[PDB]
Amino acid sequence: CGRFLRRLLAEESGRSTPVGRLLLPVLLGFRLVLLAASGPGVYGDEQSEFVCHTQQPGCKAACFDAFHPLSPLRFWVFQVILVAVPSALYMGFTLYHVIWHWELSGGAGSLRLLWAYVAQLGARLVLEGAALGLQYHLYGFQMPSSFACRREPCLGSITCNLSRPSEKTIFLKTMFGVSGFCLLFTFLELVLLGLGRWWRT
Amino acid sequence: CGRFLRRLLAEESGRSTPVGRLLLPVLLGFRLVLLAASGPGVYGDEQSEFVCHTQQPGCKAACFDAFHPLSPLRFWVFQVILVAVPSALYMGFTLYHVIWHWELSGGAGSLRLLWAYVAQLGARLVLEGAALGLQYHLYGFQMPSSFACRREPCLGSITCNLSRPSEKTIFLKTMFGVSGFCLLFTFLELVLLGLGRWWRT
Amino acid sequence: CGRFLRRLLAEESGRSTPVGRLLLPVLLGFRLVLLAASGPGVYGDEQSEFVCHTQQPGCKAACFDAFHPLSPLRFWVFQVILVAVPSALYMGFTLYHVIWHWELSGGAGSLRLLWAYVAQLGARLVLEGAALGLQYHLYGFQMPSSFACRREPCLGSITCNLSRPSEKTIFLKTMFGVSGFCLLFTFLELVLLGLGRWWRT
Amino acid sequence: CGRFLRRLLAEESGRSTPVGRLLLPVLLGFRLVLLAASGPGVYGDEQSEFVCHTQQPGCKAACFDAFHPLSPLRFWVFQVILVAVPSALYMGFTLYHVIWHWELSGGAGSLRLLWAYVAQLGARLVLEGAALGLQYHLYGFQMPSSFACRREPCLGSITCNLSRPSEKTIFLKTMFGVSGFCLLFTFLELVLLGLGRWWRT
Amino acid sequence: CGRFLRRLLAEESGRSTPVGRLLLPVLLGFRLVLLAASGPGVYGDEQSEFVCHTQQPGCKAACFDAFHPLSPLRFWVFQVILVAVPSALYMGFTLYHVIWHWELSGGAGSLRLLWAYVAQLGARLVLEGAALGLQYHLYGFQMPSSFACRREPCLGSITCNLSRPSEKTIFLKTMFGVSGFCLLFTFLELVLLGLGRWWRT
Amino acid sequence: CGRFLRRLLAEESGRSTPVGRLLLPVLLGFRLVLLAASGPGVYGDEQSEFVCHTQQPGCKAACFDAFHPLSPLRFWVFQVILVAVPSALYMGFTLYHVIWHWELSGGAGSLRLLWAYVAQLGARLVLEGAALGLQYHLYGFQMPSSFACRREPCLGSITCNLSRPSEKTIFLKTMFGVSGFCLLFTFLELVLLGLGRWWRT
Ligand SMILES: CCCCCCCCCCC(CCCCCCCCCC)(CO[C@H]1O[C@@H](CO)[C@H](O[C@@H]2O[C@@H](CO)[C@H](O)[C@@H](O)[C@@H]2O)[C@@H](O)[C@@H]1O)CO[C@H]1O[C@@H](CO)[C@H](O[C@@H]2O[C@@H](CO)[C@H](O)[C@@H](O)[C@@H]2O)[C@@H](O)[C@H]1O
Ligand SMILES: CCCCCCCCCCC(CCCCCCCCCC)(CO[C@H]1O[C@@H](CO)[C@H](O[C@@H]2O[C@@H](CO)[C@H](O)[C@@H](O)[C@@H]2O)[C@@H](O)[C@@H]1O)CO[C@H]1O[C@@H](CO)[C@H](O[C@@H]2O[C@@H](CO)[C@H](O)[C@@H](O)[C@@H]2O)[C@@H](O)[C@H]1O
Ligand SMILES: CCCCCCCCCCC(CCCCCCCCCC)(CO[C@H]1O[C@@H](CO)[C@H](O[C@@H]2O[C@@H](CO)[C@H](O)[C@@H](O)[C@@H]2O)[C@@H](O)[C@@H]1O)CO[C@H]1O[C@@H](CO)[C@H](O[C@@H]2O[C@@H](CO)[C@H](O)[C@@H](O)[C@@H]2O)[C@@H](O)[C@H]1O
Ligand SMILES: CCCCCCCCCCC(CCCCCCCCCC)(CO[C@H]1O[C@@H](CO)[C@H](O[C@@H]2O[C@@H](CO)[C@H](O)[C@@H](O)[C@@H]2O)[C@@H](O)[C@@H]1O)CO[C@H]1O[C@@H](CO)[C@H](O[C@@H]2O[C@@H](CO)[C@H](O)[C@@H](O)[C@@H]2O)[C@@H](O)[C@H]1O
Ligand SMILES: CCCCCCCCCCC(CCCCCCCCCC)(CO[C@H]1O[C@@H](CO)[C@H](O[C@@H]2O[C@@H](CO)[C@H](O)[C@@H](O)[C@@H]2O)[C@@H](O)[C@@H]1O)CO[C@H]1O[C@@H](CO)[C@H](O[C@@H]2O[C@@H](CO)[C@H](O)[C@@H](O)[C@@H]2O)[C@@H](O)[C@H]1O
Ligand SMILES: CCCCCCCCCCC(CCCCCCCCCC)(CO[C@H]1O[C@@H](CO)[C@H](O[C@@H]2O[C@@H](CO)[C@H](O)[C@@H](O)[C@@H]2O)[C@@H](O)[C@@H]1O)CO[C@H]1O[C@@H](CO)[C@H](O[C@@H]2O[C@@H](CO)[C@H](O)[C@@H](O)[C@@H]2O)[C@@H](O)[C@H]1O
Repeated sequence: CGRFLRRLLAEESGRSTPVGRLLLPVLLGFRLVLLAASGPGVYGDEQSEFVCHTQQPGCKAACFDAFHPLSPLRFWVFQVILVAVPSALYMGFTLYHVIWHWELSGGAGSLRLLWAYVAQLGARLVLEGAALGLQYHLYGFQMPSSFACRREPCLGSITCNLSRPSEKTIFLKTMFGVSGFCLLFTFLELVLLGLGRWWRT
Repeated sequence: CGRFLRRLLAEESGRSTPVGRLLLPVLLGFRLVLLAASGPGVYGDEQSEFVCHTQQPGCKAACFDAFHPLSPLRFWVFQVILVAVPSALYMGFTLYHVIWHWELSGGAGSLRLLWAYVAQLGARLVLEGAALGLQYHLYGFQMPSSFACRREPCLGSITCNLSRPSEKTIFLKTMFGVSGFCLLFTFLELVLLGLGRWWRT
Repeated sequence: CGRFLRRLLAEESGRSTPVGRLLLPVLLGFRLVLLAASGPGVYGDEQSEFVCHTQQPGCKAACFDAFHPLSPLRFWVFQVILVAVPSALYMGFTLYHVIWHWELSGGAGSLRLLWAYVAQLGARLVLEGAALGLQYHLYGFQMPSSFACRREPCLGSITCNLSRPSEKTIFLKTMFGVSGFCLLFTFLELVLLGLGRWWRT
Repeated sequence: CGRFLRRLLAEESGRSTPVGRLLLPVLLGFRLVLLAASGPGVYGDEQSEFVCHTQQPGCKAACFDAFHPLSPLRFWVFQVILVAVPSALYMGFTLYHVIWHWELSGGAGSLRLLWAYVAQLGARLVLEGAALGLQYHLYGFQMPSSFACRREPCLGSITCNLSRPSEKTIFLKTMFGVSGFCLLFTFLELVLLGLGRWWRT
Repeated sequence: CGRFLRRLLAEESGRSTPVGRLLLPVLLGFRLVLLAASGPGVYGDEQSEFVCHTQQPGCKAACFDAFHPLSPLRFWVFQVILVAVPSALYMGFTLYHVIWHWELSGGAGSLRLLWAYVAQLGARLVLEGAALGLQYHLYGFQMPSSFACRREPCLGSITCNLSRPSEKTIFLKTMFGVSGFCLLFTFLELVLLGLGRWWRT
Repeated sequence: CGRFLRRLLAEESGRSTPVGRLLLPVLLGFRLVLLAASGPGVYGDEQSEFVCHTQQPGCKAACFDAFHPLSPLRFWVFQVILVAVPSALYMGFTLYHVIWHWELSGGAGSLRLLWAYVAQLGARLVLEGAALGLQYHLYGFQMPSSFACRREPCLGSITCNLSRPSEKTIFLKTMFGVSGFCLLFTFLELVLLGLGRWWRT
């Protein structure tokens, strides 16, 4: 499997720039290691870190579900696997293309791989942009220290306190930045292919 | 093992379309990673998240068993391994077929693999459809916030409250959708082989 | 290791039918994945799910040991490793047979492997049948919701309640069925070899 | 690494019988899988399963240390790694012997490996026999349900109760039996080499 | 993949000294194993090891967030992955360079790899120096045993006590030293390449 | 990678005796497996196994930090990775030496590897001896059952009790012995190379 892999890497990346050949794979692996290693330590115990000052039955569960209908740990897991779906389809389409041309040749084919590369960058551009909008819409840029809750079966208005709001705010902003750079260099690799000339006409 | 694997991939998928060659393997791996990474965080602590307002001995255990006789985590594990049984039989039948034709040839054989491919898609079509029916029948499309229980040895009617009903509802619908697309593209790969012509006559 | 493995697979299974070549390995792997993935979630916390209504010292430990002298998780682990012992001896006997005939040949030998295949199916037939009898004898087909205990140092008769009896009953029956099919297809692979002709005379 | 491994297996086991070539490696792997999979579930929580009926400070810790100065989980881990030390020295001595005879030959050497095989079986025979004696001496064949303790700083004599004495007794006897068969087949493989003729004269 | 890897190692390190070829990879792996094996045992339970003498609601969470807005475990994880980003870009740039010169040759190229090696050492020099400054700025060289907190909603001034301040002080200084040696030998490998001659003119 | 590894093993160990070729690698792996498998079970819960008879705030944390400023689990992890640093530098220096002599030769070089082997044994001799001195200095040969503590903010003198002092004493002595044999056979492998002749003159 020495000559095989030396012919797949030169075919999968014979029409890309260094931005899409080196810098994007390293940026996407950075986001994956950071989430797996450090994520559960910050956001793993949100439920026990949510203290409400009351004794009615069912008032804490009603207020925590209004504050966080979805945890950030679940959102970020769905984001990394969605963005990997276009990349996995292009790697498989390239694998089977190399096999059906070793037998005979151990134009119409070389132009077939270029249209597939432009298609997965356009999809990743749409999925990354939509994820950032939901992230700002659901959570924002800061996690508060208190929360007021007027919800049934709570009688009146109660006060609820959170733990570690400074460490959660720092991890939230760090993710927004890594995803922003992934979006920027994906849009840049299209321009260098000639999106500008296609844009005008 | 370079020339061997280059002859098994071209034989196992020399009579399939891109729907069954690229899109289905990526859809089935998506469902497996999502379950392993995110599943236990949502549904792992159902039993401690089920609070009933009483003190009789044995009334909580009676009401939780009426509400959830089977957890969704157990249902989804059985679903992914069943659907993988037809795929594992077809990969082994193809392996031994390549070995018994290398010795001599390093019709009746090529037509033997086509009838085996149609057979595992028909089985997966029946198993996916039956699983969705049980899923809607057992759980539905929403997890409630309260539950009324009139069961022995509880005296009267008691009220029991749940935690995180919004995050559980979102994960339930997300699975129903991924399985629906797996069912759709399995039915589609039969049509493109000629199920329509076989259907009429 | 390409030509080597292509000569071991054709020798280990040159005298077996598809029942013993494809269907049995897939059935035994199914039982192993199901136990590892789902087993601990059902039967992992039996001891804390066993509530007795008393305060004497040592009455709970006396009644739980009378009810479950052995957990199902321990029984099923011993069952899968025992059944794998005859399979591991036959794979090693075949490995060393291929090596001592590559040097010279790169009758008395081909007939040596056939008597070893019949011997491990007979052993697995005896071990699977004995395990099912103990399983029905120890546990049965249903896990109850209550249990009466008259044992020292308990004064009188006490009542003890269990949790999740419906999910434990479903997992118990599912295992009995998978093992039953493993027993059936092991007995069937002997008939197709000629057990009937050997039986009569 | 195809021809290399086909020459090491034929050299490491060209002067052994099937008892030492197939049956002993399978017996030693059986004991290792059983310990790792099932061991912690039985003996992992001994300390919390040891209830003494008192309130003095330090009386429970004094009585548990008199009852179990060493857990069975620690004893069995030391036993499996000690017995593996002679096996690892013989595999390395054989590896370097094959390399220093490929260059030239790609009597005094063949007789060098026979004296090393007899030496590791004699060591394993002494280590297995000593371990069984300590096992019977420390623990016995049964784990009791009660324990009387007259030790300082306990005032008088107190009673302490154990949990799950029936499951611990079954696992203890199962290990004694597997180790007994390992001892038997190690002594048998020496006889078949000619220990009887060496014994007399 | 024998001749391939024998040509990549000689190309990636044909213009480096033993300081950058042996000593730096071993120093960076030392810091990674130490963090993974020993880190969580020291700093994993800071929150439960922070006891404040009060009963007001929300005073403990306010004082722990002022004392530790970021844990050392999170800081050190970000430090090791950042420093690995320049190393991963240089390994990929070297891989694709070897492939595009095997076809033709199975000056302008040899000089292309030298400017890339100087660039990743300069980046690692800036990232290591900035991390040490933040480490001294956030934590210092010692973890105290007490902490005074005048913060809302605490009434007055309260006293809070810490656990294991001696083991945390020892692990903190040990990390500062390993990172200091990584900084020293990175600056030294530039001098031996000729930074002094470039510095003056 | 068959001929490559057959030339590295014969070069890395063409000037060593069986003591440094077989017996030392097996002794160092023994110490690593024993620590990983059995270590956390003995010394993992020291903090909860340290009971002091008082109610003042902060007196338990002050006395446990005086008794154990560093756990044995942390000491032994640092000891095994330090001793592995000289071994990792010598394996890398040998790898690059084999590559720069395959091209030409597929005296000054053979004598270069001998001075590197003597250098890593001298370093390991100094690191093993210093570790044993700290081990006896910090912990000793026995773990007590009680401990008297006169430290602020404790009023007077209090008594604190430990759990499992017999199992901790046995594991401590077992490690001291394995490290002693590693020190002995490292000093012995220098003598057999000719340290005696170098010592006198
Ligand atoms: C590109 C631009 C985007 C444009 C907007 C797009 C809008 C998208 C909708 C956003 C969405 C999450 C869904 C997306 C997650 C997908 C991720 C999938 C990953 C899976 C791996 C968040 O909910 C919205 O609702 C707002 C409140 O109304 C929230 O505002 C905050 O509110 C303040 C409270 O005071 C806060 O104090 C403040 O912080 C904000 O003001 C926001 O979170 C958001 O706007 C919708 O959630 C909805 O889900 C359902 C259950 O499915 C919820 O439960 C249902 O109703 C419950 C009774 O209510 C029952 O109990 C439950 O039984 C029932 O089921 C709903 O209730 C609702 O929550
Ligand atoms: C190369 C030379 C460096 C030159 C200096 C550079 C300055 C860098 C800033 C350092 C920085 C950490 C950020 C860096 C971490 C990046 C790592 C990323 C890794 C991610 C994987 C530490 O905070 C600074 O602030 C000082 C206090 O003011 C602290 O001093 C100590 O204080 C004494 C208390 O009495 C101690 O007793 C004593 O020990 C020290 O005196 C120091 O920690 C430091 O100086 C800034 O933190 C800031 O973050 C934000 C939330 O983002 C915090 O929360 C916000 O405000 C809260 C109300 O306040 C709200 O509640 C919260 O809702 C809101 O959000 C802020 O509050 C603030 O903390
Ligand atoms: C393709 C179309 C499908 C067509 C329908 C097919 C029908 C399939 C039957 C569905 C099935 C699960 C079995 C399938 C799981 C297989 C998965 C295997 C994976 C393994 C890896 C769910 O049970 C049915 O029963 C209904 C209630 O009667 C439930 O309705 C809900 O009820 C409302 C309550 O008020 C809820 O409020 C509301 O939410 C619903 O109204 C539904 O869950 C369902 O209809 C049958 O369960 C049965 O199992 C047995 C124990 O085996 C149970 O325990 C036995 O009886 C106990 C005393 O009772 C004893 O204590 C126990 O000792 C004894 O043993 C039974 O009791 C029964 O539960
Ligand atoms: C092919 C056809 C099979 C033909 C039958 C073959 C008979 C096989 C014997 C079955 C066997 C398990 C052993 C097999 C497990 C091997 C698996 C190895 C895997 C290891 C990886 C189950 O015990 C039998 O005994 C019966 C009770 O007498 C049980 O009936 C139930 O009882 C009702 C109670 O009221 C239930 O309510 C109801 O549910 C049933 O009526 C059944 O479980 C069974 O019949 C024997 O167990 C025995 O083990 C010993 C300790 O070794 C036990 O402890 C000893 O005595 C204690 C004082 O007693 C002391 O405290 C203890 O200190 C001492 O040591 C014994 O006590 C005894 O239990
Ligand atoms: C080759 C021959 C060796 C020759 C001797 C060499 C001497 C080496 C010094 C040994 C050393 C460990 C350091 C080595 C570990 C490196 C391992 C690195 C691995 C990392 C992966 C043990 O401390 C010494 O001190 C003695 C006490 O003074 C101890 O004796 C025992 O005491 C009896 C009590 O009554 C016992 O009852 C009895 O059992 C013994 O009598 C012994 O442990 C030892 O002698 C020094 O520890 C020092 O560390 C610092 C924090 O860094 C400690 O904290 C500082 O002060 C605190 C207020 O005090 C503050 O609270 C804290 O905030 C502050 O920071 C110090 O306090 C001090 O402890
Ligand atoms: C081939 C034939 C064998 C021939 C016999 C050879 C004899 C071998 C000695 C056996 C040995 C274990 C050591 C072997 C483990 C090596 C495994 C290594 C694996 C490591 C990976 C078990 O101890 C012996 O002592 C007996 C009691 O005296 C025990 O009997 C039982 O007692 C009844 C009580 O009433 C029971 O009710 C009943 O069940 C039995 O009657 C038996 O366990 C045994 O005979 C010796 O243990 C000794 O260790 C030391 C600490 O090192 C212990 O602690 C020391 O003293 C404490 C004050 O005492 C202090 O508190 C402590 O601070 C101090 O340190 C000692 O106390 C002592 O225990």
